[PDB]
Amino acid sequence: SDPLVVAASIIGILHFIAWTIGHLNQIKRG
Amino acid sequence: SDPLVVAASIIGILHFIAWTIGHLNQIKRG
Amino acid sequence: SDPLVVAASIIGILHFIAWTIGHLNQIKRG
Amino acid sequence: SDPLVVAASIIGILHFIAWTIGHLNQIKRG
Repeated sequence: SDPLVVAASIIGILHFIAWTIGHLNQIKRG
Repeated sequence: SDPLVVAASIIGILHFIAWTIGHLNQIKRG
Repeated sequence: SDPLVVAASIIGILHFIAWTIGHLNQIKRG
Repeated sequence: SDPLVVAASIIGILHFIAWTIGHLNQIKRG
């Protein structure tokens, strides 16, 4: 009777996937 | 009872729209 | 008592002030 | 005890840990 807080959770794990991409900066050329 | 936990949710979405900006580096810095 | 959930919120506001720095990518690379 | 809400918190502390890495850009630039 309150999936509002849980629903938002999906957003937390989601950003993680993208976080991996940004890593590209820390490797090539440095 | 107060929307204390909910209010934080608004902060979660903000990350998504901004994340799109940082992507400019990954895709092409022009 | 259950300030466990609230505590997490405090950390959320923190990421915001720092996000400002990330802007550098844009402010530099058109 | 329905640690569903707590699990989400773990994601918050994670950001901070990685967040310092990204800092490498300003604190140094080869």
